[PDB]
Amino acid sequence: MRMVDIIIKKQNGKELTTEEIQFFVNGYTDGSIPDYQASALAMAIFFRDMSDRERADLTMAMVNSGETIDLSAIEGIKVDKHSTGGVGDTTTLVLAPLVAALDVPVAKMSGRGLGHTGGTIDKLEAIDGFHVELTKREFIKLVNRDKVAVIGQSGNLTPADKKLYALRDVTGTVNSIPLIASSIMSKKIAAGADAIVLDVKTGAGAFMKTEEDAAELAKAMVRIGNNVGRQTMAVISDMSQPLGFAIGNALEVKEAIDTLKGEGPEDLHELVLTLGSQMVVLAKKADTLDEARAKLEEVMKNGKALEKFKDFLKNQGGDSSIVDDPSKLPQAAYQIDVPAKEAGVVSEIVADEIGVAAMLLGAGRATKEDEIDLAVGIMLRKKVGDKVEKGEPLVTLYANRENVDEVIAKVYDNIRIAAEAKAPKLIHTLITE
Amino acid sequence: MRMVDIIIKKQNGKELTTEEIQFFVNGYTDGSIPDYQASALAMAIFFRDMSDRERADLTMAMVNSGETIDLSAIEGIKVDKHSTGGVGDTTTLVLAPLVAALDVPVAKMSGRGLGHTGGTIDKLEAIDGFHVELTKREFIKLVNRDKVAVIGQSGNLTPADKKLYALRDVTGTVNSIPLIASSIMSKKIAAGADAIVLDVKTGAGAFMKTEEDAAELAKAMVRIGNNVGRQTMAVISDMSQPLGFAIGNALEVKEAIDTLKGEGPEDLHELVLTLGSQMVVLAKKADTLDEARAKLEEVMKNGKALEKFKDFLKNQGGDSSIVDDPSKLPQAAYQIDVPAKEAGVVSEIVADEIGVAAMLLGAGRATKEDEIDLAVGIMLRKKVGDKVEKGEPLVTLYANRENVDEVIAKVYDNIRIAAEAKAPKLIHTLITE
Ligand code: NA
Repeated sequence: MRMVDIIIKKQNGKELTTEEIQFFVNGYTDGSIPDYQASALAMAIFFRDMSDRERADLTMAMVNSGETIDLSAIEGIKVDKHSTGGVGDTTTLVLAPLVAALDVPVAKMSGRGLGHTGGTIDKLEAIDGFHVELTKREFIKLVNRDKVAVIGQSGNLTPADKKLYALRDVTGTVNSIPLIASSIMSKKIAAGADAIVLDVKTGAGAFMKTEEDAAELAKAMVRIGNNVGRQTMAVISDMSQPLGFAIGNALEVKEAIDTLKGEGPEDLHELVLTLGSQMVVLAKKADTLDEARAKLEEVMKNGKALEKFKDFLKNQGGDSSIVDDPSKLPQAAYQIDVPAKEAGVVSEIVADEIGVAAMLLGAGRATKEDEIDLAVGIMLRKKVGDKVEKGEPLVTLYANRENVDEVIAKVYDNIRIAAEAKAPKLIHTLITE
Repeated sequence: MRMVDIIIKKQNGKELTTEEIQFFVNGYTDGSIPDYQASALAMAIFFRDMSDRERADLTMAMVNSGETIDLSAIEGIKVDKHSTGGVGDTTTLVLAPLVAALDVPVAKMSGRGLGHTGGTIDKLEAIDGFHVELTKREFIKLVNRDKVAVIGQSGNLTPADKKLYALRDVTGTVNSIPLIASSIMSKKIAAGADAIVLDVKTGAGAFMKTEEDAAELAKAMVRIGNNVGRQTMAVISDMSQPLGFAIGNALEVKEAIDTLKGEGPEDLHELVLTLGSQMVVLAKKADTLDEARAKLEEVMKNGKALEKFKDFLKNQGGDSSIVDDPSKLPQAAYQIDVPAKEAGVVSEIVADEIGVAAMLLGAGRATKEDEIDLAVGIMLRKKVGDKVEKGEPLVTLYANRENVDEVIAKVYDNIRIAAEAKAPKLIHTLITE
């Protein structure tokens, strides 16, 4: 009735009103408005775009479509990192302890979910005894005291976004700057964050396939965050190749422990710092990025970041001695190398497919009620740019299974070697203002 | 997925192939493809548009989506006319006998439908005893014998177009040159016509409301016709004001009778000849529009037009004495003049709203559950660009009801008077080749 007019407005490129947008969102949420109108409207948006102002109102409408987490009791400026997927991305594990060591409040809400590897709870619960068996008041007290904690995600956060994305996927309206940017910021504002850091991924193995688009989507999200009082910043990092060497769960925790001691991979280290700096700044604990970086690099060297991880673990029941002795983490039975069939420099490592290969070991959930094996995964022995002689291992598979032929195969199909090869820029672009 | 890829292809301005299009049409018709995909696709069509090849494939996809009538048993080239909706339009009542009298096979398929006045069949009810339904044999016999017959559109001709229209209407994708050009041509090609004449309206009333867009839609529909070998021509006629004086059913039959004697209103007469000329040329009963026109004007003055009308009425049970004696047509109870409040020239007769006013007397159907009163209607006393004194009748309301104050008010509010005015050119342009 009124939807059809809003669609036609949108066709002509007319900037919708706050109430018009809220009518669609709530009408679509409660089942008043059917999906053929929603999809029609989604495509209309795809072509004629939305203003910075329509974005901010759409974003906020989706927040209010379901529950809103109030973290007013938690003290300080709580900054929340969002990443746009990334194979082997260990930043979340490192960042929460690292940033809390500088008295920045980290109120993590995380899950398990489906993917190449497990969620942050899955990965953390490889630390013997660790749990999220705790209330909201327990959660609030721990963040106020030790500046870090993690609970499970709530059920009903932005059910508008859930249904919209699902429609967008099956109508090809996913790739839209206003819809993506709103969809993301909505989940993070509903989750109760004050400020937000974004890790928008780019490269051959990324959702925003080009840096042109990456920087635009990121810029769109900053301006949304600023237009609703949520100071936002953004990194454009590369994901043509997996981040670090560890692709797994126990493997990635081991790698997080290394980076917490200043002993991480070149790439994971750098990204952790860049992202960490943005957070530390967003909670008024430094003036500029370099000072934050210095402070963060100090707490790596201090072992204070590392002790903040142990505190955090023992606060939630995890055996903190496992941080000191990583070999206590669940071990894989078999340890199988994948040797180069060729000499040269490693030119290409198809991130997602290496991710898939690790999933095939048991490391992630292909379906709703699959079970993760925390021990299994892939440790990269070479990165894009390293030399390699025929027979030298590119990769070591970690399995509780003798037969890994399908996995070895997927590794070879997705690691190319050439005469020369230059590793892409990891950190492309930061967006502050 | 398939459909998603088809949608995305179109998003990027790629030409759909023939198989993709059939898959969609067959899929959406049978129920495989859901409504939200269909709506997202049409919205993609709307923006990126299609090519002549795609339009042709879409058209024919829609033709084959249901049953097809095969008039091959009727000898000669069976040309058919389609008008894009016009208030007071009686050209079909005139053309069918007028062109059949020149030995052009009119195998007309018409419907009742909703709107301002009733359809062609509704109008033909006014001659008592006339009926629409007789057999496909009785249809084929009568056209070979007398070159003229009218039956109902029945079953599912273009079931894809039935469903997709409703979708386009309720999703705001009705105004797309590809979609309507196909929608029109499909239903016509499906009805068994060899050649097609299109009366594409323009002006205040009618869906297309500019001479540029009207020609664009026509040139598209002609091209599709020539592409599929169904030789097609078009008339761009004006419809900012109603056609002739008579707006109704019994009233429009009377007006069509006058026109058949060459005693019609100027505009109706001119539109008839232009449309007729085209039909005669497409039927190979003249080499020249000039020649064709002349034959049609001879047959009007002869009586041969009017005798063919009588023949046609007798063939389908109609009391053909009503032609010779108009007062036999169902008369109206009341006959109210609407006096002008102002001296001047009549500048504006808002065609669609006058059609509504006539509807409010009982001459059309707002909803499917209404019944037409055939007696009622509106006789215009002035056309745009006529001098009118204060107190002179602009309009006469033929009613079967005493209180008609809303109808009077609507007439006043949709007929403006000014110092000077000229009506548009009736015949704007023609698409011959
Ligand atoms: Na890693």
